[PDB]
Formats: sequence, structure tokens, C-alpha cells
Amino acid sequence: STGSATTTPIDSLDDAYITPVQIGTPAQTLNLDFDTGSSDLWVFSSETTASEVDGQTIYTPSKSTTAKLLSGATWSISYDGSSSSGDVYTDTVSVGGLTVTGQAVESAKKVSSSFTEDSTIDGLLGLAFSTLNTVSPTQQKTFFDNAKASLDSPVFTADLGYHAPGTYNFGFIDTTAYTGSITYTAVSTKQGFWEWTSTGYAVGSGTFKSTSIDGIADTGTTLLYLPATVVSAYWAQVSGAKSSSSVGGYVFPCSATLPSFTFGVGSARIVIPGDYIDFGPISTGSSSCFGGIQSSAGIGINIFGDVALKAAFVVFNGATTPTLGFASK
Ligand SMILES: CCC[C@@H](NN)c1nnnn1Cc1ccccc1
Repeated sequence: STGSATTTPIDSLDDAYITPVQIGTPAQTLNLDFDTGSSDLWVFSSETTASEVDGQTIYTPSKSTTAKLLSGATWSISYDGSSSSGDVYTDTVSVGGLTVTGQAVESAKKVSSSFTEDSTIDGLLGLAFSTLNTVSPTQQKTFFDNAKASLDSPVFTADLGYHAPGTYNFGFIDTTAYTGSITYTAVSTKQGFWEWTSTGYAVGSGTFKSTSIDGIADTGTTLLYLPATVVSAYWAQVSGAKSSSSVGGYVFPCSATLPSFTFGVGSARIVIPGDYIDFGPISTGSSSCFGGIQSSAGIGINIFGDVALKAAFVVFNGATTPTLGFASK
């Protein structure tokens, strides 16, 4: 089997991407944030505290003839400071024509304010390794983990758009969706993430610096978080850019034209255009703009979030030894 679904930015800044997901019988379609950095499929629901729902579409398990309460099971996740928790159903879940029966659907009883305030995101669909799933007392599998054995090939791909729709495919690699070749690189699953090591970077037309940068491929993170040395080298090329303690990261004059940023994947190179690094005014009407490359110092891990991933066609290879692949597009 295969599946193919379009993923759409939630706003004009590409803050996150939503993908329609069919849950239950008859189908209830919710727009979920596919997150390769976490491992829970959770949804706003008829059980979510009413004051914490503000425009989201909810899952109502009592209206699904295939929903079954997973007795005794609860979940709770803390992400960036946001959080959510609740109970668990199993139900039929379909993405882009690929169906899993008996998928754990984590129904929120509580969500934190940042979820409530984002009317466009009806929940998360985790695509990291199932060892990070939070369901207790019996940990549950991700959608991909449940689908894997049925897929034509045990893979999914992320093809995120810049200010435009893109695609998540399951079970096949669309050879028309990228240019050149896919370069594969080793993954460590020891922290539950799609963790890999970039071979270095360049700023604009500058010379490539060969250096190992260990980080995660995370579709659920907006920005690119890298070591402070790398980030300082980038922003030094932008007149007037500065790290602002009060704003919480590097800011730059909105009048600037930003340089590109290149990252290494083996001997291959992925180029992030400068415009992908502009996240617009820090507050409405300001002429100070927020940067899309930020320090990972104090996160504890480097994060190749959407800023980086949307410059590439990315293969999440869930073979017995997982690997990642990157191609230009
Ligand atoms: C180890 C990160 C996992 C990641 N899952 N999408 C996440 N989970 N919660 N937030 N993120 C992103 C983030 C965290 C800290 C600072 C900036 C971005």
C-alpha cells in the first residue's frame, strides 16, 4: 500500500504545516501537524475542556462506530513549553488513502494555551520512533510504525513547501519530486529521534566549513537551531543583525536581503535560500524581523526544523536500520 497527502502552511510565515487525516467511521477529518520529532497522535476532542477549545475541529469518539476506549490508558506530553494530556481510543485512521486499523488516537482532555490559541491545528501526528510514545501503562505505536509492514517500501517522505503546499508520501519515493540524487546518511535512534550528523555548512557564497553537526530532522519545529558558533557566523553577514535577549533570539532589519545557508549531507549540499530565513516583524508593524536560524544553546540538541527541511526532499527510511535521505528540489 501507499498514501499521499498534501500538507499546507498554517499561515503566511510557514509557522507549521497541517495535513488532513481521516479518523473513525464515518470519517471525521482533522487537520494535524505531522511531527517527526514526537510519537503521539493526539487530537482535540469532545472530551477537551470547553474553555480550551477555540475554533479547532474536534474528534467525537462516540460518533465513530469503530472507536474503542483503550481501558486504563492515559497520555501526557510536554513539548517549547506547550503540553497536552488525556485518554486513549483505538480507531481507524487514514492519511492520503493509506489506512491503519486499531491506531491509538489520544484524545485531549487538557491542552495548554498555545494549542488553544492556534485554531488551525487540530492535533499532532507523531512520526518519530515509537519509543517516545507517552501512553501509559501500555506504550502505543505511531501511525508509521503500524502501517510499515503493509507499505510497498518502509518509508515516508516529507516535501514541505516554501509559502506553498507540499506533500507527505507513505510507502514510495516520488522520483519526479526532486532533482539530482538522494544522499542517504546514518541515523541514531537512541534518543527516539531521526538523529543524524550534518557534514558542515556555508553562509551565502562563502567557503564550506567541514564540521560534524549532530541534530534531528524535525518537521514539527519551525526554525533551524544550530550551534552558537554557526549561528553567529551566519548573522554576522547581515548588517544590523543582533541577538536580542528581550525578543529571544537573533533579529535583523526587515529591509535586509538575507544570505543563503548551505548544510552538508555527506558530500552533498542543501541550499536554504535567504528568503526562507525571514520570519517577519517581531511584532505587528515593527521594522525588526525575526531570524529563521537560531542558536540551539540551551536546547541541548540541534534541530533541522522546517526552515531546513523545506529546502529538500527528505526520505525517512524506516528499514531495519533506519536512515535519512536528502535531495535538492
Ligand atoms: C527535542 C525537540 C523535539 C521537538 N518535537 N517536534 C519539540 N518538542 N517540543 N518542542 N520542540 C521543538 C523545539 C523545542 C525547543 C526549542 C525550540 C523548538
